[PDB]
Amino acid sequence: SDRVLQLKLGNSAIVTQEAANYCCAYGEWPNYLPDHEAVAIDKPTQPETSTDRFYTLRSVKWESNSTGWWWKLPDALNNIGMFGQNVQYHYLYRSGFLIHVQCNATKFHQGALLVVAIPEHQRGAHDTTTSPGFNDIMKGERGGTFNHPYVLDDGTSIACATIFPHQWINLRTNNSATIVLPWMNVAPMDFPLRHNQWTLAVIPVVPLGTRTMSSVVPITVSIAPMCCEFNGLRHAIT
Amino acid sequence: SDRVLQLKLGNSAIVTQEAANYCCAYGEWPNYLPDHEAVAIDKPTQPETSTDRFYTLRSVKWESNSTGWWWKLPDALNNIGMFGQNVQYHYLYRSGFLIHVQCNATKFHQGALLVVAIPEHQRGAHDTTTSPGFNDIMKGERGGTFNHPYVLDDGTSIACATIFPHQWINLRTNNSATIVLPWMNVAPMDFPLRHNQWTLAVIPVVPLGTRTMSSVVPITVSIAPMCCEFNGLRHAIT
Amino acid sequence: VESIIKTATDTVKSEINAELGVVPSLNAVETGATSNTEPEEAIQTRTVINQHGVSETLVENFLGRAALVSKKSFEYKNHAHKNFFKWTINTKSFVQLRRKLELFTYLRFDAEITILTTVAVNYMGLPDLTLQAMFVPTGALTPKEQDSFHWQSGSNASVFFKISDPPARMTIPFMCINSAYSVFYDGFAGFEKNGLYGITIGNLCVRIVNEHQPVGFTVTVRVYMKPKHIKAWAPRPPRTMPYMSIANANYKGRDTAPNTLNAIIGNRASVTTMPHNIVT
Amino acid sequence: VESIIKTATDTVKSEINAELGVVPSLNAVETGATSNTEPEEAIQTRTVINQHGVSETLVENFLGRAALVSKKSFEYKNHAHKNFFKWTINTKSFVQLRRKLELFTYLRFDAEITILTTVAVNYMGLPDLTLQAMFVPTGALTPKEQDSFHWQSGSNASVFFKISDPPARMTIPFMCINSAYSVFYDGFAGFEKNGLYGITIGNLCVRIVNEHQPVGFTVTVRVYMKPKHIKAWAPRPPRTMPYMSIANANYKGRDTAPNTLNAIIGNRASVTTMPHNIVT
Amino acid sequence: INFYKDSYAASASKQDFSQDPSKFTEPVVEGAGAPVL
Amino acid sequence: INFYKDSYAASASKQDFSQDPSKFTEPVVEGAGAPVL
Amino acid sequence: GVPTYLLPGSGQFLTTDDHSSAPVLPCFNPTPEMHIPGQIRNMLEMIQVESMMEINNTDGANGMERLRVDISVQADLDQLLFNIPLDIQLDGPLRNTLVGNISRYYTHWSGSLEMTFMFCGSFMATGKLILCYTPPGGSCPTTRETAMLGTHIVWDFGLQSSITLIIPWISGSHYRMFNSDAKSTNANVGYVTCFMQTNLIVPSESSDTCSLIGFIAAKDDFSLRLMRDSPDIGQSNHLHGAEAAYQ
Amino acid sequence: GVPTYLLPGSGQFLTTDDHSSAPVLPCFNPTPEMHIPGQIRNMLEMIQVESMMEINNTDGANGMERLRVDISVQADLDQLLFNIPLDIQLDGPLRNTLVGNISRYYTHWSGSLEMTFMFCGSFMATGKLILCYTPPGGSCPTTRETAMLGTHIVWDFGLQSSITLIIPWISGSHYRMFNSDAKSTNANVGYVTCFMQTNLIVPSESSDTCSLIGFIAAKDDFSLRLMRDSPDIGQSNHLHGAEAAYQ
Amino acid sequence: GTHIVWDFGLQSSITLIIPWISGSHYRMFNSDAKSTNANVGYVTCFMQT
Ligand SMILES: Cc1cc(CCCOc2c(C)cc(-c3noc(C(F)(F)F)n3)cc2C)on1
Ligand SMILES: Cc1cc(CCCOc2c(C)cc(-c3noc(C(F)(F)F)n3)cc2C)on1
Repeated sequence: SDRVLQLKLGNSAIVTQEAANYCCAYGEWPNYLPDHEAVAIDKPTQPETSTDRFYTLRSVKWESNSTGWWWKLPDALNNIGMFGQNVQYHYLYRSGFLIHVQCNATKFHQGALLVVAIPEHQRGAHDTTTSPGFNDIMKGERGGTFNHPYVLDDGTSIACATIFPHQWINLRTNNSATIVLPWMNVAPMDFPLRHNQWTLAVIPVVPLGTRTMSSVVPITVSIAPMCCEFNGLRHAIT
Repeated sequence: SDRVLQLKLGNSAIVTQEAANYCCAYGEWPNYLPDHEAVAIDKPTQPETSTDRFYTLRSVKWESNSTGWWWKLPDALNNIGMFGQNVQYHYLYRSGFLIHVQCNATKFHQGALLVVAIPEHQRGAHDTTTSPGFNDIMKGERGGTFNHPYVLDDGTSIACATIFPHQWINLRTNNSATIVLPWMNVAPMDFPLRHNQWTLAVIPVVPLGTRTMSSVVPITVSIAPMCCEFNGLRHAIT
Repeated sequence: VESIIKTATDTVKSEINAELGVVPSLNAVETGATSNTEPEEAIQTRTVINQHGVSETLVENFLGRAALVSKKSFEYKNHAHKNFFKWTINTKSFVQLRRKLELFTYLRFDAEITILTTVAVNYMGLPDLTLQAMFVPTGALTPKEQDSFHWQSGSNASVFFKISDPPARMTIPFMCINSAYSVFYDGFAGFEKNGLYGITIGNLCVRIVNEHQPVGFTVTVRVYMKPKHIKAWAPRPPRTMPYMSIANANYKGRDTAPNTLNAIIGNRASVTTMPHNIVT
Repeated sequence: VESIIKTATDTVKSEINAELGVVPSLNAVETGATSNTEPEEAIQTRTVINQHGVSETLVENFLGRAALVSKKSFEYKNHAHKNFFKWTINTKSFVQLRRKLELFTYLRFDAEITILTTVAVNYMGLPDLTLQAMFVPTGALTPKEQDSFHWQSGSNASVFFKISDPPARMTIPFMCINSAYSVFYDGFAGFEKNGLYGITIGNLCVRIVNEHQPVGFTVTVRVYMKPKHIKAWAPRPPRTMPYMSIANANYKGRDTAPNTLNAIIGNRASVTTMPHNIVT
Repeated sequence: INFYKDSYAASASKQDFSQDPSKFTEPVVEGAGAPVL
Repeated sequence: INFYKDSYAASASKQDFSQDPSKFTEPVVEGAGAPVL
Repeated sequence: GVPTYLLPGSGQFLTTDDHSSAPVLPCFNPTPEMHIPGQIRNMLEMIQVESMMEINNTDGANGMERLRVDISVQADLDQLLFNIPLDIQLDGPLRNTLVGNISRYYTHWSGSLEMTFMFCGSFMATGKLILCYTPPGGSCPTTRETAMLGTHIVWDFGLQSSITLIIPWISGSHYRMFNSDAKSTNANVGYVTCFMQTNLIVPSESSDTCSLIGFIAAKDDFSLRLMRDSPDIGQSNHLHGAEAAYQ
Repeated sequence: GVPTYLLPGSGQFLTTDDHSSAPVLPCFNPTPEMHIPGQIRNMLEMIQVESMMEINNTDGANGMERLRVDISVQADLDQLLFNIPLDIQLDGPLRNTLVGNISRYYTHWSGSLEMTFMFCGSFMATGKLILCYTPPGGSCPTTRETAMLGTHIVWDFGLQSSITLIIPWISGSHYRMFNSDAKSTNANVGYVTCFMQTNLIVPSESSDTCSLIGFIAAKDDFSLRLMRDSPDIGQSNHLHGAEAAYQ
Repeated sequence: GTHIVWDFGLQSSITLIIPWISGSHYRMFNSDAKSTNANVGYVTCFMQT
């Protein structure tokens, strides 16, 4: 009964019949900014349903030699729907996220994906002293891929990545992962266009394999901002 | 009435009609490991009667020019009966010991043996800087002999050895010595194959003498482990 | 959930188990939760009153150690680094401290700074010089010369110390503009795209106040930092690849294992090979 | 049995004795017990209120003295022991301390460490150098050079002191993995037979932080240890034969008495010869 | 204690013995030996 | 007393005046001037 | 005035001392505290989270291939699949783990460890394995008959994907030590070996070679003592930009 | 601040001082105490245990032969068997004993000593001896008529194998001193001599030469003061391996 | 096995108890000495000294 789950936010809903319970990052849950923690004094806008809903990004194809994928939040959504609009029209934003990564195959398929939400995932470049550039970091909806997943592209290690909020999608066990992320920052709000609180990484620790009929096995990411708040209204930085 | 004594453990018993009371090392008595002193968390095995019984080692012949004998515990018993089996199959052991050294002669014989249980008797080699080797230390049931009993083969002195739990076997007085040894270590348990808590030393401070019919005068050692406990079960290190 | 832990948890004696529908040793890693199998459920245990303390692993203590954050040596002589230096403060120059700090995402702490000075002749004896360490916050003007007006330090905090005195020392309060320092920053410094990715405290300016002597000396200043009143958040995977720059997490890896980009752990003949097997 | 003793026991006056079946002066050494004959039973005594204190023989005091455990002198100069040394800690190098510690089988105590430094020119004056003593526990990496990264001491405990300051000092807690230190170990260090018999704390690494001077100096570091908060178990026969190695109890004895393997006490003409007989 | 006027100048705070491992070890919503699935 | 936070840093403990010589002098089980045998 | 005298240790700088010191910025008001998710107060909290063991640390295995152990349908019985060196001090499969990395900042440890293995083969794949923990003393067992005599768990692949092998704290001394001598009696923890209890059986359309991922973590009865610098990080030269900080 | 001034003695390092000092490892948790047999709290406990006197410290006696005094069936009466120099400071039969060794770590002593002799001849052997303690003042007595005038005990060989001679504390001063001058009035303790009270009589099949073992110990009225380094141990060079500790 | 160490002395005699150690309630006087329902075991005597 913890293998079945339905998520409903705004005008969107998702169900899964092969879940693995679900993770609440650091045991927290999203919430609006309380008066005793607030800084920006202008009255904020709380769009609710028009922004707190599931947004599904373009899928990626899980291949035998895939290294892994990543999407940075809120960058990945900064140009999608009303969430993107508010982000472009406001200097400050704040929100949690409900992440649902989905991937199904066959009972003859095997593979295991580590689905981890990394706070402040500051990437590193490989074999050079030059820091990563803007285009190396800001991929938007498309997201990026890992060059050296073994060290999470930052000189550390995927082996210890489990220290971060995560779940796995082990094909023989489940077909989706769900992670609820609360606001994660040292400030009550932030400027959405130049800083990413979380990075969603989906890495195939165990490659996709099977001896049955070969078919395209996609991986799809659906993300729903939660308890969105926006301050510092101005024109849009499209 | 303190010249007569019977010791009974498990299926073994010993009596002596010429004892000299008996020594309880440091006034202590063997006991099982209490919960508030325990370290190894696995449930231990307490064999009781199959291990807590008297084991008699091969005798030695007391000669006019003998220098003394020694047996290290638990090494001396690590290959005898069920005690030895448990020791070979477990990583950790713990136990006290009831030592009974016996030697009788004639009312025309004279001789005095110092029977002392030395804790942590770390041997030293003579006239060399090289530390004693494995075979110099691990003699098993046979035990070893002193090269320079005068200094207890460790650069100290037999004269002050009485500081350790002991008794004497003075032929005109008694024919046996009994010493009860409690667990002696800085740890609640230990690995039986590479460390000896006690060393039983029997040294003839006063040589054997007589003018009557000459006959072989043996010295026999019987040792009974007490309150045995074993932890860390695995295969046998035979 | 939350509770006060002063010692390692005790162990309770456990009995034989043969219960249907109860499989404590089975788990599901996919949930993201760590195995919750207790020793008492995996094997038969005895009762153990564990008195092992857990103080040394308190974050306050783990990070509560003075570590070298800066080391600079220069020539003290007649320059006809001119008898003083300016250091743009950062905590990414020395790997020992850096790696520990980077075990966390966010850190809030006051910083105890200790300054150690040594001198060597370029022998007639060692001079007991007086130095001035001035904290020049972001936006303030940094000294242009050994004797420029900046050193009158009317508002900046300065500390004057002699080489013969014990190392200088003072506490820098937690001074971030946020509730905690960002050990890692997945963002850019400016509103334009040409900005710097990742990762300002200011400049520590140190000079010898004494005028130059007839001969030259080499003076080395070592600065140590010890965080205290610490609060930490979101532990992270430890650094494995050698560091390359103080400005980023760029990596390359050692030339040969261990810690090569290709293999963090050194190789063994096979998965059935026991490296330091006991040959009794 | 157990009781609080603050002064030597008093003596009670005793009268004449002629009791049958009562022979206090007779004993049986074979029992292993020491004679329990009281002075009052051996001769006629008077009453004596003995006020002699017994404080100086308290174990805490007997062992509570700072003793030299390490002494190392090296050359402080341009090496083109390179201005630093690594000492594998042990308490068996100096006989005075060693013998006292070896009067016991087990010892539990915190250790107060004091470091004394002196220097000599190889005359233009003595430099007031700064040194760093770093405690490198078992398994940690030891410095390879006078200025290697190891010295940034991010977690190891280091103490920086000047030659002009009072000796450096700190307390090392009782740090055994057991309830007490094993002054003697009748066992081997490893699971294999080739292991070392008998008898790890770590390494004390000391360097001069100052760069080398134009001339050379000899620097000597003396380390002293004073145990405190002491608990001792199982007294032992004192060492008589001179020590040979720090790694074992090997013995050889002096060439001639006293303390020769053949005779610990020097000889006298005969058992009826009084050595320092008073010739009035 | 602390003789300076600013509280941040005080010595270390080594008394925070509270902890909640579960936020890292069991961040799952639905909480023995019963099948976790 | 002790101004350091760790109790092991304290000065010496010279007040343990209890003792039981008998554990070394009379380690015999069966306890005047009567024959010890 | 008050008569005083300086004690040895006066004027020294002990990196581990603990005293108050002059505040550089008097009357400074630190930023108000805010609640932030994931606060950690004791490093023990961190090492209780299981992380991946690099069990396949062999030549030919690159990157993540080193994190998974591949097992295939056997032709013989009671086959040994792999063993795990329990070296935390000496480089080994356990070194680069949360528990391993953090423990290496200390010298003494005590407590039970736990190894969890997740089977990542296809759903149609079945099998039973036996994971054994062998307390120290002898050579690492090479046959199931021998391994089977130690602490173990028989694992049946099924809906619950993972099994846990508790490595109970079984030591003579209260603590073990991270000795540079792997065969030391105060350091060696023993061995972990894995054998087929039965065999890995899969149908024609399933891969006949499957991977296992092993994780390890400390339990709450764990304790670490005597902090030291980790041997896992070093520096030979200045890092790029380190010197430019003075320019 | 507080006005102060440094006193003479400031900055010095007295090996016998007693102060607290900075803890190297903050928050370190020492291993829990466990009960261990044989705890000793005062060195006086140790010297109360009797140990063997090397009475036969003569040329020709090697090793343990020096620990036993051989007495044989006499042909004459009132024969002197042996005497014992009571030198604890000057090398003598009492020096290498528990009481002797430990006392030599001090300079002043006070209290009664006790000498116990155990007869180790055959059971069929009989005899009576007289052990005399002679307070200082003159020459060591050489005849029983003279020795007999001091503190003594007449010993009858029998079932109880051992006899005890109490050397009562008889001194003018509260303490005696371990002077390098054996004839000093503050050091000399007197003499102990042993004569045949009757004779050693044995039958044909018993050895006609028997040994005695002498032990000595302090009573509970003993006290030691003014600690010093023992003259019983020295060093001329580095011990083997001492220098290799730096390699 | 089950044993007693005997020291010759004033008490002239020693007793060795052969405790009833059997699987079955009773043993049998089988004409087959090696029968599992008949064989009682052995008694041996050695010099201790
Ligand atoms: C990220 C991050 C940022 C920090 C703050 C480090 C602060 O340390 C500096 C500061 C602000 C001041 C001095 C300093 N040195 O001397 C003086 C004085 F002159 F004010 F005393 N201040 C030294 C360092 C390293 O820690 N982590
Ligand atoms: C057996 C046995 C073991 C011991 C422990 C001796 C501990 O002494 C060492 C230690 C651990 C540390 C230092 C030390 N010196 O300096 C430092 C500092 F740098 F940490 F301060 N530590 C010196 C010695 C001799 O005592 N008996």
